[PDB]
Amino acid sequence: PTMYGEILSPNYPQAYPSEVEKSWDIEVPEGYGIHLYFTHLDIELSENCAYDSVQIISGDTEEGRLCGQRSSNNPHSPIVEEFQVPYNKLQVIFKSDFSNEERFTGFAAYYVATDINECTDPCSHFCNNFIGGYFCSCPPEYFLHDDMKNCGVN
Amino acid sequence: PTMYGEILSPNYPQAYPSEVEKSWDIEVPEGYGIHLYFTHLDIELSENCAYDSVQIISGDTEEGRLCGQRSSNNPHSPIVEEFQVPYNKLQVIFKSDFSNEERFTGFAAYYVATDINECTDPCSHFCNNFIGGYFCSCPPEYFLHDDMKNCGVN
Amino acid sequence: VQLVESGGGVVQPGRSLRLSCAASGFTFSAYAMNWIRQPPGKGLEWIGLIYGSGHEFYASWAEERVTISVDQFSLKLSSVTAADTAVYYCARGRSKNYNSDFHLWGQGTLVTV
Amino acid sequence: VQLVESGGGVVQPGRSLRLSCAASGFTFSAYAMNWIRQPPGKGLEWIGLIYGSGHEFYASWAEERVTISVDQFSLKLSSVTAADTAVYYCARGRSKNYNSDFHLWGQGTLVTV
Amino acid sequence: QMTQSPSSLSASVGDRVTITCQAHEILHDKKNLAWYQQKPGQPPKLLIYSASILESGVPSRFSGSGSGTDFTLTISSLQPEDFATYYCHGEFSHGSGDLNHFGQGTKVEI
Amino acid sequence: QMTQSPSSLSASVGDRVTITCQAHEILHDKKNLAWYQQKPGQPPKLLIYSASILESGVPSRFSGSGSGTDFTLTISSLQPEDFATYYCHGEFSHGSGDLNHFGQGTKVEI
Ligand SMILES: [Ca+2]
Ligand SMILES: [Ca+2]
Ligand SMILES: [Ca+2]
Ligand SMILES: [Ca+2]
Repeated sequence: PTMYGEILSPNYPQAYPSEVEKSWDIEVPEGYGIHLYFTHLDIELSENCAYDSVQIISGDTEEGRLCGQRSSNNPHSPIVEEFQVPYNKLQVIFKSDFSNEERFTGFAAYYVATDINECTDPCSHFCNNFIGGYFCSCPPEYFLHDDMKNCGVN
Repeated sequence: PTMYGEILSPNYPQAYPSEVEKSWDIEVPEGYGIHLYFTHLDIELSENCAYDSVQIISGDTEEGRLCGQRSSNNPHSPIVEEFQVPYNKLQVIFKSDFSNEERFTGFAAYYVATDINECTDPCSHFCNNFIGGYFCSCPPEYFLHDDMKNCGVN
Repeated sequence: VQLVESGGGVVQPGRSLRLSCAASGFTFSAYAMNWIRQPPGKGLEWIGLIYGSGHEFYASWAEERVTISVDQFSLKLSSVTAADTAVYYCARGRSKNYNSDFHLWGQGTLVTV
Repeated sequence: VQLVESGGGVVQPGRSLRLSCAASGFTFSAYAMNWIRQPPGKGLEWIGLIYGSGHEFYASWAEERVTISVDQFSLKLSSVTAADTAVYYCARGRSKNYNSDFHLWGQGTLVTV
Repeated sequence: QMTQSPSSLSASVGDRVTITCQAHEILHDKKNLAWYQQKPGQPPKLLIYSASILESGVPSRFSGSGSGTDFTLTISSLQPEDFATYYCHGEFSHGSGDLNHFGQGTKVEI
Repeated sequence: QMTQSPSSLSASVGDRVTITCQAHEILHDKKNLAWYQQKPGQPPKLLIYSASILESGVPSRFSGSGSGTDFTLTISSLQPEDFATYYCHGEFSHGSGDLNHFGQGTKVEI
């Protein structure tokens, strides 16, 4: 597990090679989600991103598929695209086909581990969230049971 | 250093003993602040909390001093009082004087480690916050120097 | 700490009323924040509050046609009758999840209908 | 996804203009959000945007007179002149930090002065 | 929800004034009653809170007395700066009607 | 910022329509130009974005093209449902005027 990281296309920041298939596995600790944001996108554009693409894949699901050349028009933020998953595992797959004649320079993305708010998103009386988990608390009369979930009088 | 914890009055949830001086030291890891919130407050009331009190002190500076009987009128939140410090160390001192005749039941408080947003509160181009720290990034063709703070053209 | 209100004036009946208040010295998210009003010659009348965690609570006479929002601290009153002519005040409670008193008041914007 | 606007009516000159828009099926914090207006018989005129991160940008003719807020998506226009009567639209951009097009429009509230 | 008596009171300078407030329900924390003084053209000024605690800067002639539902504001010696209108304010626990309520008021004149 | 030509155009059903837009600056990402179609009493409908990409559901007769400053919308076969007003919309990089700007419009009639 890891709290943060970076994913760059092959040969970044220069042009990526052709006929290339690369994969990255993102893992953060339990109790954490993943926020993955792209700060650079320069990829050959095609319909449905069927030639060159970046696939963001969750468990047996496709979170996203990116191609083309985009950048932020916000002066206060360099983020082009972003994904926020409530899981501790993610996959990034970069695919490049036969020809890169136009010399596209690929992508640059970063991910960080976010905290799951288990109380907003589990306790009989009071849920207190903390970074990486939660605990349950009770009014001054009740006591916590052995399951650490339910409270009752003595 | 912990990510969360609880502080209860002596003999809680019953009446606290008289002539009592107790201290607690809260420590969280570096890169974190402290959010300490009281969910129960039942202490002998006095002018300037001169007889029975709870003192919250960070680095020999008194963050707070509480006494009296209070509870929240918010149905959703049970928090009576709360303190949010950007340091990773805190101290809580409970003082009880000669006679607790009215049988006050003391206090119950909880603390959690909060994340410091080093970018909002350190980089030449881009600051990326993560839980427990930050890193610096820069646009393409800008490489980070050895200080991990400044980027330049190769 | 200080509170200043704005939005007072003359409003035709039936039309909505919007009032705003700005603080200087504290954040609105740490204290319970209140709207109160006073008709000319009449006593103080509590309109509503939003707690520090953020929770709008209203008086019985104002539950349906009042919305109080935070950002600033603004109050929005629906279809306005001649009974809505009043000096409107903003007030701050002692803590986050209770009031117990109003020590910091605004200055009061007179609204005529 | 859907956007619905409200607040359209008759407003006396010099008075205040406030319009609101509610989303349906998406959050306002993930897309750049835009106010546009169209005078009767005239073309489309971009008023302003707020990006997903929360930064508000305005057209040159409205940088001093317009405030655009997100909560909801509200537009606030002062010193309303007989040139401010128009059908006001809310629109959504393709991404968070750029528009590139408006694919999801509202319905348009007619405002008369 | 809470009734304040009397509606008005006339007294000379140097006498004692008693203003009573009766709440129908028990107050939040049993003592969340505040006393305010208001002058024409001015916002109200907090004199007393928690039914007995003077706020900083308030002269010592003002005093508060508290019970479960019956509270009293006492002025032990009237002064030229004590002629104004006075308000009790109660905070009530959730489910007991409104959260906050003001009394009718009591105008004091010489 | 945006100059759309012509102001109006009259053609029969089955002919080709050309509408030009000139930006006088470089668009954001060099290609952020959208084409919309509006009918009376209705909001505008996005036809084309990124200066060439047809939106889902748009007939294939509509086509887009253009370089950094000059852009073109082409209707290869007019239809009874193609008579409306057409707008180009440009996004511009921060620091070069407004972020977004619409063209004047072009009404098409039989
Ligand atoms: Ca390729
Ligand atoms: Ca958690
Ligand atoms: Ca004691
Ligand atoms: Ca950090």
